[PDB]
Amino acid sequence: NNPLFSPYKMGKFNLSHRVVLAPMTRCRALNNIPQAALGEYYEQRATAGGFLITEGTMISPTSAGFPHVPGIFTKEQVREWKKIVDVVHAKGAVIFCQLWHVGRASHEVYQPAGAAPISSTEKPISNRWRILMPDGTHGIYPKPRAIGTYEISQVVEDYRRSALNAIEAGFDGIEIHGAHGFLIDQFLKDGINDRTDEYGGSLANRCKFITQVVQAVVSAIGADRVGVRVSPAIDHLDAMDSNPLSLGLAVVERLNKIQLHSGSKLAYLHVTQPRSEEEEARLMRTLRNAYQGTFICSGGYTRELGIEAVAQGDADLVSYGRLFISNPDLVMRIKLNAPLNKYNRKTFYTQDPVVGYTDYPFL
Ligand SMILES: Cc1cc2nc3c(=O)[nH]c(=O)nc-3n(C[C@H](O)[C@H](O)[C@H](O)COP(=O)(O)O)c2cc1C
Ligand SMILES: COCCOC(=O)/C(=N\O)C(C)=O
Repeated sequence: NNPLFSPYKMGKFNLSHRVVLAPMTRCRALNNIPQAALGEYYEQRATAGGFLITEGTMISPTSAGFPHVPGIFTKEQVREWKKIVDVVHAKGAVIFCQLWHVGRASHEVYQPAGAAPISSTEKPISNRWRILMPDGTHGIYPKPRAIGTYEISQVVEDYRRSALNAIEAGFDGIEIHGAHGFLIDQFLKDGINDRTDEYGGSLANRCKFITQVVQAVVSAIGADRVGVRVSPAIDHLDAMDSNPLSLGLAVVERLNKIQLHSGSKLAYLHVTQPRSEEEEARLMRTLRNAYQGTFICSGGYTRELGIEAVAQGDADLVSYGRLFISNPDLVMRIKLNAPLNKYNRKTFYTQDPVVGYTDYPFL
């Protein structure tokens, strides 16, 4: 028996298998409005009782750092998302909307009035990283504006309102993007967070922002409709921590406490790992062992590694990114151990509604 096809109860959601669509920015949501193409794309990948997580979705006009990423902060965005959610639900899938603020990982071209991006810090991402521009070239990350605690509470309210909007659009839940060097990770990581106020310094202070974001969306829509994604050991966009395991465990501690205080469990904790392998595996297993709830692992998984993760108790669910780009029927291919299609990096972030998006073939 393939352990990826044993059913799993993710809170109130009965999943038929453990293969999850990882959240992936694809830049087809032209001018930040969800498009019919997104409906075709997610419908292609939906399975009865399968769990899907959307591309990162803007919570406010200042939250974007990629072209043509969808928002969920306007009524028009909610209206267009509803159409996509309806077609996904008609295939029997569960779908969560990932709420995403990029913080300092942006550019004047993505900001209203060309304003500076916001962050925990005034320090820019270093020169070894470059941002994809709307014309397909790569540009320099600018200096961000470090926000005060009043503005922090406004961003928290943006997460809260976007979570309510996601439920209005029919989403089963939301995922907080707290990974990969974006805004929340810019508070978590001591390689970024140089604050001297109550949001910087100690582990507890660096965890304050993610705790307040999660608390706000839990209060708005319920813990069982909230998943949280973090990546303590991934240093994307200069997001290094001096002790990734300690940071990860501090986050897990706060999530366990939110659950006790709310009297209910989160939908899940979702952790991406970098790709020795043994040290990374032990870090992941330690986070899983410490967290009181459902654990989704992600990052470089294959059919074999996903089977092993569930069989060994290292994870409850396994999310796949790049192979799901090029294999719309990845779930069926994993079930049959069928050959997988190659994915084309060149069309990860282009705008065509078909080419490199919905034209990868089925079996
Ligand atoms: C094109 C692309 C877009 C991605 N966009 C997001 C995103 O919007 N939010 C997020 O949390 N992770 C994003 N990721 C990371 C994936 O969710 C996932 O963790 C990674 O692809 C898993 O590794 P795998 O591709 O080997 O399966 C993206 C990855 C790719 C390749
Ligand atoms: C492909 O990069 C691996 C980690 O994923 C990211 O950093 C990400 N979003 O989290 C985007 C939009 O790419």
